[PDB]
Amino acid sequence: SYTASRKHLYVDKNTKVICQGFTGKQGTFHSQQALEYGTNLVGGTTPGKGGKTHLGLPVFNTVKEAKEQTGATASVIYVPPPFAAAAINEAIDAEVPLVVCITEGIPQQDMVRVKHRLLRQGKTRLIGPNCPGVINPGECKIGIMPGHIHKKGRIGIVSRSGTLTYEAVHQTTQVGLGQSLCVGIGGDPFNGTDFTDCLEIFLNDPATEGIILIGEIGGNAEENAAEFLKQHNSGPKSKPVVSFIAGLTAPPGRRMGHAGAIIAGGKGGAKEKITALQSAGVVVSMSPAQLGTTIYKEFEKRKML
Amino acid sequence: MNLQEYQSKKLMSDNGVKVQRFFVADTANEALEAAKRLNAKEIVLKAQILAGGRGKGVFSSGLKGGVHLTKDPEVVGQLAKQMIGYNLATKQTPKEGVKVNKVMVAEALDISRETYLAILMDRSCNGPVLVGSPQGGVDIEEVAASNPELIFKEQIDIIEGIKDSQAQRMAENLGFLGPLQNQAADQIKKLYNLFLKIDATQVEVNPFGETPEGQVVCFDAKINFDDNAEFRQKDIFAMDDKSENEPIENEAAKYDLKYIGLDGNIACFVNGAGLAMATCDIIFLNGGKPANFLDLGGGVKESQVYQAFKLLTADPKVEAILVNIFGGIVNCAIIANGITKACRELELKVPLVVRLEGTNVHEAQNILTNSGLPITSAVDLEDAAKKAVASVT
Ligand SMILES: Nc1nc2c(ncn2[C@@H]2O[C@H](COP(=O)(O)OP(=O)(O)OP(=O)(O)O)[C@@H](O)[C@H]2O)c(=O)[nH]1
Ligand SMILES: Nc1nc2c(ncn2[C@@H]2O[C@H](COP(=O)(O)OP(=O)(O)OP(=O)(O)O)[C@@H](O)[C@H]2O)c(=O)[nH]1
Ligand SMILES: [K+]
Ligand SMILES: [Mg+2]
Repeated sequence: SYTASRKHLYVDKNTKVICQGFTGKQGTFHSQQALEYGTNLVGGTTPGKGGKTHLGLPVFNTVKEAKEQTGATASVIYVPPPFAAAAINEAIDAEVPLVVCITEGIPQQDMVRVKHRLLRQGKTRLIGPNCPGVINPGECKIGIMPGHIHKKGRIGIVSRSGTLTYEAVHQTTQVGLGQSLCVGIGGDPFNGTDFTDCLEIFLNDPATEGIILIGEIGGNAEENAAEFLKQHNSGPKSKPVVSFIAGLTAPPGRRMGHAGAIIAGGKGGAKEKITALQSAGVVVSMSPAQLGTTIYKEFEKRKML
Repeated sequence: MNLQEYQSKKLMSDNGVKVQRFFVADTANEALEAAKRLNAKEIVLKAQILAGGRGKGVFSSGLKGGVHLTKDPEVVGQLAKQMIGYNLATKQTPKEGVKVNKVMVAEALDISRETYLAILMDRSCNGPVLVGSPQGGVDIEEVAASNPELIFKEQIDIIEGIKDSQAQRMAENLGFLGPLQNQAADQIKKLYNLFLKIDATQVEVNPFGETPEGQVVCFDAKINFDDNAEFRQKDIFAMDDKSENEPIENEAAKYDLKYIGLDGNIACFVNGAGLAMATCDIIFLNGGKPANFLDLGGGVKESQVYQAFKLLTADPKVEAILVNIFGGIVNCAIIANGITKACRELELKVPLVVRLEGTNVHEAQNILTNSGLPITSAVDLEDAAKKAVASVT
């Protein structure tokens, strides 16, 4: 159903992207950048500007329109928090295969409703909200991550954070390994794509030979991921998975920046997440500075270098 | 965000949920007079702080227990005098407790039955979930641990809303008998509806009780409001003091800086929540004690840098500052210039370790270099960590 749309996560050179809230400050700024990176940003939408252009690209009144006219298969949203949920819903309505919602601040209840909608359809895959987006290095960048630090390669990266993901990407390029696909699923408690969604893609992607999973306190997506890897990444051909879980020193009961990073009612602590992943054979880098070197050693041990 | 118990109880009361009659007081005399006004058989006096466990907490005044029952208005006054102005420490506050400025004087009711009831956006099943147990008055975690069986849940379909059947079912599972089931179901429905109305991520009632007289009453409530919903919960967030906030944290917030104090001497500030957590973590892993978590957000302003610095050096406990920034949107140079500029304007007194990476990084490093300031620039995060720890040994 919805799990079917998991494939839409693997953006590539053929992905045609439209920016919702195109003429807004964020949409405009990141759109110029997507353009320069080489993303196939083919237009955007904003109500009332259909038939106009912005940054030399066509604008359409509705996502429906933009999609039909441009053949866009992906949409990105930078719209302010109060209006972001409706933007997601519009993309889901227009059946955009992939929607990336960067916007931080969407009320959790709005996301609970968007999730209700999302799970009862199989056309639209949502990445986000509150996330940096997704990037297939050298092929397609949708979001706000710095393109230059990414180098097409062999590591699939899925992470609940933004900048900590950048460290990991950087580390992997410094050890010369590169990334196959990087998906920031965001720091919100309710979102459109979880770790398992990405792991599934990574496990079956020939170009992904190793995986880095970056997590943090709050929720139990890390635990679910561990359960998933225990079942699906066992066997002679298992891919090495390396992880770092942030918040080992986080105090209980405090939102740690991200809306979803909180240890509440005794649940969501980092240690348990690390333990769970370890039992699933994931090599957990105790230091966030050593993800690149840990995964490199794993490739090395398996003579995959 | 959490509001004080008296604020949460009024919201519930305003929304048809049954609570105990009460008045709020900020002085011992006012508590004494409120107790007389209640004209009740028995009065419950409760220190008002956000942390739970008040019932077993201790005050810096020597008083034990943050929740007391007494039949005498004068005792209410005497107890209150040992509360207002003092610090209440509980298993959920730090040892130096929290200052109590207000107390609730409510009408105590006899409790015939105590059950646990909560409504939360459950991260395990992407929707509101009714969580309940006939074993109330205790920590839900313990019941979960000891008797997972006594825990009941009803997943609610956000679009449909709570169904009569779910409410009735939960009412039965909580142990309310026939004549009261309906009353309990109704309250559960009103609680669910209130939960939604106010953008709560959690409404927890423990005990969700029964009195000998046949009244279904929410004796204690904790409501966690979704901070992301402030724009549409103006009136609710206006009630938030920020008074229990460690001062440093409130100053920081003013400048879109998310600070979380920890117990340590190595301060740090990073852009991005995961990185910020990872930064406190790596300090700890290298034998240091991070003084705080601080996320700058995504749009670093030399202002922020400056305030971040002003605020952290404000704290005497801080013996060193680790700055870990990974530049992208805002290139590292603008950042280095902010670092240097603040260094000059504040005359930093503790050692500073800076680790920048990302966009226009080289230039930024030249900035730090050409600045002539005693700023240790680290090779990477690990290095930044060992060096910052080295600084306070
Ligand atoms: N009979 C009676 N007991 C009450 C009433 N209100 C509170 N109590 C009791 O006062 C004692 C301490 O209060 P609790 O609410 O359990 O304390 P707590 O769990 O630490 O409170 P939080 O700080 O909200 O977590 C318990 O034995 C309660 O049952 C009331 O109206 N009547
Ligand atoms: N952490 C802590 N709790 C205390 C202390 N003194 C009392 N309490 C708790 O505060 C609550 C009220 O204390 P008291 O008025 O002494 O009542 P009590 O029923 O005699 O409590 P106990 O001392 O446990 O037998 C109870 O839940 C006590 O366990 C103390 O020094 N430290
Ligand atoms: K209680
Ligand atoms: Mg005692």
